[PDB]
Amino acid sequence: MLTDPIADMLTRIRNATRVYKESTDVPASRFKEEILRILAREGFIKGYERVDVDGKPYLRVYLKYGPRRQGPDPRPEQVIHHIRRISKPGRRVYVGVKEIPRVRRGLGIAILSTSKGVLTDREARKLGVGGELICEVW
Amino acid sequence: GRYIGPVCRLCRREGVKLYLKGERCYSPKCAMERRPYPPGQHGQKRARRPSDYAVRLREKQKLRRIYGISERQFRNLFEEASKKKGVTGSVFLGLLESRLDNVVYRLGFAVSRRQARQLVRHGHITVNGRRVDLPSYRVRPGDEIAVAEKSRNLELIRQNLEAMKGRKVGPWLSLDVEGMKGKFLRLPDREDLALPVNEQLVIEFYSR
Amino acid sequence: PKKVLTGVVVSDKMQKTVTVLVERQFPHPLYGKVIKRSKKYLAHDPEEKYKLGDVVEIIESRPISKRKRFRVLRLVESGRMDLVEKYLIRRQNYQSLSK
Amino acid sequence: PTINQLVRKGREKVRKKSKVPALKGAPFRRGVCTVVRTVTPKKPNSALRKVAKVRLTSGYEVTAYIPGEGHNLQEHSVVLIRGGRVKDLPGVRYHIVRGVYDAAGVKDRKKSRSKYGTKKPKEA
Amino acid sequence: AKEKDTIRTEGVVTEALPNATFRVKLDSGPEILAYISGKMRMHYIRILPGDRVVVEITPYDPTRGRIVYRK
Amino acid sequence: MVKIRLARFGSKHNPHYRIVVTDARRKRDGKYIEKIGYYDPRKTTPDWLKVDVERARYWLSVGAQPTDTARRLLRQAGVFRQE
RNA sequence: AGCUAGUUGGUGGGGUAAUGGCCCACCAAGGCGACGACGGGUAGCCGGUCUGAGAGGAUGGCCGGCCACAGGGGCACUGAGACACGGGCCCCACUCCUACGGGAGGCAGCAGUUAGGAAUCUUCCGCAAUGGGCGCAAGCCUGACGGAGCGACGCCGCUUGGAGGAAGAAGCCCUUCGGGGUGUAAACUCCUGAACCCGGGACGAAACCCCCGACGAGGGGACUGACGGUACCGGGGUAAUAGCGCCGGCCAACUCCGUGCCAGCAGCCGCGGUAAUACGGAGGGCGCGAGCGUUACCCGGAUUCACUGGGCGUAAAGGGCGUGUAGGCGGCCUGGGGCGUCCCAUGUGAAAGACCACGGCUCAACCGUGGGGGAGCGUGGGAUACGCUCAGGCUAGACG
Ligand SMILES: [Mg+2]
Ligand SMILES: [Mg+2]
Ligand SMILES: [Mg+2]
Ligand SMILES: [Mg+2]
Ligand SMILES: [Mg+2]
Ligand SMILES: [Mg+2]
Ligand SMILES: [Mg+2]
Ligand SMILES: [Mg+2]
Ligand SMILES: [Mg+2]
Ligand SMILES: [Mg+2]
Ligand SMILES: [Mg+2]
Ligand SMILES: [Mg+2]
Ligand SMILES: [Mg+2]
Ligand SMILES: [Mg+2]
Ligand SMILES: [Mg+2]
Ligand SMILES: [Mg+2]
Ligand SMILES: [Mg+2]
Ligand SMILES: [Mg+2]
Ligand SMILES: [Mg+2]
Ligand SMILES: [Mg+2]
Ligand SMILES: [Mg+2]
Ligand SMILES: [Mg+2]
Ligand SMILES: [Mg+2]
Ligand SMILES: [Mg+2]
Ligand SMILES: [Mg+2]
Ligand SMILES: [Mg+2]
Ligand SMILES: [Mg+2]
Ligand SMILES: [Mg+2]
Ligand SMILES: [Mg+2]
Ligand SMILES: [Mg+2]
Ligand SMILES: [Mg+2]
Ligand SMILES: [Mg+2]
Ligand SMILES: [Mg+2]
Ligand SMILES: [Mg+2]
Ligand SMILES: [Mg+2]
Ligand SMILES: [Mg+2]
Ligand SMILES: [Mg+2]
Ligand SMILES: [Mg+2]
Ligand SMILES: [Mg+2]
Ligand SMILES: [Mg+2]
Ligand SMILES: [Mg+2]
Ligand SMILES: [Mg+2]
Ligand SMILES: [Mg+2]
Ligand SMILES: [Mg+2]
Ligand SMILES: [Mg+2]
Ligand SMILES: [Mg+2]
Ligand SMILES: [Mg+2]
Ligand SMILES: [Mg+2]
Ligand SMILES: [Mg+2]
Ligand SMILES: [Mg+2]
Ligand SMILES: [Mg+2]
Ligand SMILES: [Mg+2]
Ligand SMILES: [Mg+2]
Ligand SMILES: [Mg+2]
Ligand SMILES: [Mg+2]
Ligand SMILES: [Mg+2]
Ligand SMILES: [Mg+2]
Ligand SMILES: [Mg+2]
Ligand SMILES: [Mg+2]
Ligand SMILES: [Mg+2]
Ligand SMILES: [Mg+2]
Ligand SMILES: [Mg+2]
Ligand SMILES: [Mg+2]
Ligand SMILES: [Mg+2]
Ligand SMILES: [Mg+2]
Ligand SMILES: [Mg+2]
Ligand SMILES: [Mg+2]
Ligand SMILES: [Mg+2]
Ligand SMILES: [Mg+2]
Ligand SMILES: [Mg+2]
Ligand SMILES: [Mg+2]
Ligand SMILES: [Mg+2]
Ligand SMILES: [Mg+2]
Ligand SMILES: [Mg+2]
Ligand SMILES: [Mg+2]
Ligand SMILES: [Mg+2]
Ligand SMILES: [Mg+2]
Ligand SMILES: [Mg+2]
Ligand SMILES: [Mg+2]
Ligand SMILES: [Zn+2]
Repeated sequence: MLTDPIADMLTRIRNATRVYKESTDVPASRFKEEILRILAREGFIKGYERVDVDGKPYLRVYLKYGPRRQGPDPRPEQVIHHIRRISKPGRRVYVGVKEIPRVRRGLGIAILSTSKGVLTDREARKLGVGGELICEVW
Repeated sequence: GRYIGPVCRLCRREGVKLYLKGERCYSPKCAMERRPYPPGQHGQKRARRPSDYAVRLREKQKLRRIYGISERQFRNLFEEASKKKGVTGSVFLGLLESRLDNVVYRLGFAVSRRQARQLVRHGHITVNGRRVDLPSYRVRPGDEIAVAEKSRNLELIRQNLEAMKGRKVGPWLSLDVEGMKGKFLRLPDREDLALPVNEQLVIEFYSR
Repeated sequence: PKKVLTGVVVSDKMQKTVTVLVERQFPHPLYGKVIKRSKKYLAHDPEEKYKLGDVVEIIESRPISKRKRFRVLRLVESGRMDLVEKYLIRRQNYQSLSK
Repeated sequence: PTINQLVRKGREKVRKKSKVPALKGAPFRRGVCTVVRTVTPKKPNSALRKVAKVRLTSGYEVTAYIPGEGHNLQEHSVVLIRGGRVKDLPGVRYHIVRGVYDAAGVKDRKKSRSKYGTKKPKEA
Repeated sequence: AKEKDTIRTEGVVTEALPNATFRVKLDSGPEILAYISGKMRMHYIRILPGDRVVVEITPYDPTRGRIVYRK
Repeated sequence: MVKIRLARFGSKHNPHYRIVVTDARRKRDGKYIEKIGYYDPRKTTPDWLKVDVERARYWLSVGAQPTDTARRLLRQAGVFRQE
């Protein structure tokens, strides 16, 4: 059994983005989906769409990368330089509104699960709610 | 008790002209003239490249010695600026500039820093109609620093203000010469002070 | 407010009394993982109404005896011995790990 | 280690042992000499190091080093221990105070006089 | 200051103890521990266990001595 | 007996009293029930006595007793005036 | 690693202000423990304090709040209240009186003594102020308190002079013997005037009391100093304590002589075995200054017990393997509940401290006023993504 499907999803993408894969597939889940919405909304991925692979529903996640660079190692600068799961099973992380962090001095994001929905660190801070600090992304 | 002794021997150790002698730091006798090397046996010897700690240590000493203050007052004065809101650098300077004895010299009352220190110490300075004899008195903006009417007839006082006729005073300052008055208009800014010191070095000296 | 807790009966062997086990969820004060702590309460059953395994509510009460300050309020869930099974076996494991 | 583990067993603070059992944790401790000796050093150095077995008020018999060029500490003379170890002498974990009950300061000491317990001379 | 209570009494080596150590038996009285002087060791100079040697003794401990004269 | 008195919060040669409600059985510098004013005997500030009379009048209605000095300052603030 | 006999529970009784195995009887056979029972060690606890970027580590002196003890142990009486420091009864050890029969004691109250100890004060003034006991009051008691004394113990303010003054005295130190250094530093010119002398000389004080009014409101009137002739103001007035550590690097400051693995320095790495910037002195220099160095101890550096924020192929570290118990962890869909979680309200978070502001001692330390914060816990209300839960549905995991 897969333990932490979100962490697997983030790691699917973390592995996907380092070999510069066009797309990778992750098992479909409404929470996973509500996560990818923030990512496509925030411009970290090109986007996503549902897909059935051998009859099983997935999420085609299309990654994005910067410009091809100059001499040795012309491999483009990453768009998602960092992704880290935070509120893991067996060590759960919850923040209040005041306990919301400032990722990368504001240049990053922090995806929050709140009773009002899945939100970015800015989104919940202007909403004035807290919850499960799921992950840093930047 | 502050430092008492040879003054123009520390004009050379810092490498920059320090006018704590008052006069004779301007006439060709300062010992900064034709003698800019540090004192002692090994002054004229070639000096090695100072360490990073050496650079900040001297910058603090170059500033502390200018005002004539012991390190104990000097250090605690600095710690105040860090707690107070604003840039720690220029905040500290205005605090030194707000010392009563410094204001006496700044207003051109005294020849030197040490002279202003003794002028205040012997109670000759009036602040808003009240005599004050503490050189470490913090002058507020608007305070009236005047000369005691008892001492307005002292020939040393009329001596200095005779050379003050026509001399300009600090932008944050203003004095009445015939009445021997003077007012602390504002805390001086960084650009108000012509001090040959880099504040950031001294601040970095205290991060350790 | 008199404090009120919900637990399970784990001992019926006494007279006019029943032992009640109450779980508590709370995050760790440094490691922040949610941790499960339990506490046994001696509850008063004046009519021997409640039986082993019944899920009951308890209330802060005027002391009955040494080690008795809670009265049984009402039945929440009737007779779930799966919770009893967990309690007894943890007690029974202690028969090893002695010598 | 796992968070579950750290919950179950947790860290163990590191207990620091006192390098100076001058008991009661006292800054100093007075005692009487038992011997006054000269001990040879460890490998890198060679000299005759004046030390003294001392019987202390705490109830300890430990070695104490005698600083300075020359001393008057005798078999039964009373002294006060400072602490601090002589690097090149094994087992000598404490120093000796010059300027104390039966221990006099170094004569004609002119550079470091706070150390070695000597007064201030006069210049005519 | 270099106190001048040192002596230059003579003796005979007895034992060949480890690390430049001997049991030099003074002609005057008893034997001491008698480690070798540094000048001698820098100049090497092997000392057999039956040599006549000169000993430097500080009165602060007559139990110890220093072999100054090589043979 | 609940009593209304002064507690010395000043420094040496600079007294400063906190007019206070406390039980007489407590230390004069002990914990009190309610701070109901301050007194400066040296008169070194223009405002050297504040009372909040309508709060002081409450504690009297339940049985608090002032000291002869405490009664002096309350009357000075017109706690007792009834016109 | 197992503990428990009033031990756990019951009925009834005794008791107390009052619940209660608090005690008694009788009945039942229980209660606790790996979520750390029992046993051993240590320890008053907090408000806070110290440190630290912080999470945290440490501590609990003074001050404030609670607990406990009053030479040790036990006991009760009186009382609203004690099982009572300066009340009582008894056992024990001790000091003292003793007519040997028997008695009196209790500073962990203020000072003071002795012991130990590295070490910690005056056998002070005073009831003027605030507070407390009694009293109609007058007033009485108060080693609570307010002051003074001693101690650089801490903090803080202040002095040992300012200006003029030689391309530069004497002395010391170094030298390429030309000179360089101590250095405007001394002398000395001129000005000021710490101490000290003289007079004036406080606030802290206003009530209780008296009188008018009805012993009220209100008004009016009178006494009242320890500190102390102190603080402060006015006047006179003399150039008038500087010490301590360091100078091989970390770490800022260098030369000469002495000494030759010696004498010694040393926090660490290390110097010295004939030129030593490391040892000892001198000159010079660096650092602080009525202080300056050392040891002990705490924190930091230490990310070196790693929640923030470490690791286990070879550096310290995968259990020799399996099964499996407890525990921890949990795939996709839907729904109820809302325990965790989040939000708002509210009560609370004493004062002091800490933080911002203003103000009072000529500044400061200190002190006053006002402001704001704060986790946590109580309560009421709301949200349901996630975690939990109950119900159903699935087939990607697991099994067949
Ligand atoms: Mg601030
Ligand atoms: Mg600042
Ligand atoms: Mg201006
Ligand atoms: Mg820091
Ligand atoms: Mg039963
Ligand atoms: Mg009962
Ligand atoms: Mg068992
Ligand atoms: Mg262990
Ligand atoms: Mg009290
Ligand atoms: Mg009135
Ligand atoms: Mg019985
Ligand atoms: Mg009963
Ligand atoms: Mg439990
Ligand atoms: Mg349990
Ligand atoms: Mg104890
Ligand atoms: Mg840290
Ligand atoms: Mg801090
Ligand atoms: Mg403690
Ligand atoms: Mg503690
Ligand atoms: Mg005390
Ligand atoms: Mg007792
Ligand atoms: Mg007793
Ligand atoms: Mg009574
Ligand atoms: Mg008692
Ligand atoms: Mg008693
Ligand atoms: Mg009593
Ligand atoms: Mg007593
Ligand atoms: Mg007797
Ligand atoms: Mg003694
Ligand atoms: Mg005292
Ligand atoms: Mg008296
Ligand atoms: Mg009184
Ligand atoms: Mg009197
Ligand atoms: Mg009184
Ligand atoms: Mg009365
Ligand atoms: Mg009396
Ligand atoms: Mg006192
Ligand atoms: Mg001069
Ligand atoms: Mg003259
Ligand atoms: Mg004169
Ligand atoms: Mg005077
Ligand atoms: Mg008065
Ligand atoms: Mg008055
Ligand atoms: Mg009448
Ligand atoms: Mg009146
Ligand atoms: Mg008087
Ligand atoms: Mg002079
Ligand atoms: Mg340093
Ligand atoms: Mg250096
Ligand atoms: Mg020698
Ligand atoms: Mg040294
Ligand atoms: Mg050598
Ligand atoms: Mg030589
Ligand atoms: Mg030499
Ligand atoms: Mg040297
Ligand atoms: Mg050195
Ligand atoms: Mg030296
Ligand atoms: Mg010198
Ligand atoms: Mg000072
Ligand atoms: Mg000190
Ligand atoms: Mg630091
Ligand atoms: Mg440490
Ligand atoms: Mg740490
Ligand atoms: Mg370690
Ligand atoms: Mg970790
Ligand atoms: Mg490691
Ligand atoms: Mg290994
Ligand atoms: Mg293996
Ligand atoms: Mg799940
Ligand atoms: Mg579960
Ligand atoms: Mg809820
Ligand atoms: Mg709140
Ligand atoms: Mg507060
Ligand atoms: Mg002020
Ligand atoms: Mg609530
Ligand atoms: Mg709902
Ligand atoms: Mg739901
Ligand atoms: Mg199901
Ligand atoms: Mg099927
Ligand atoms: Zn000059």
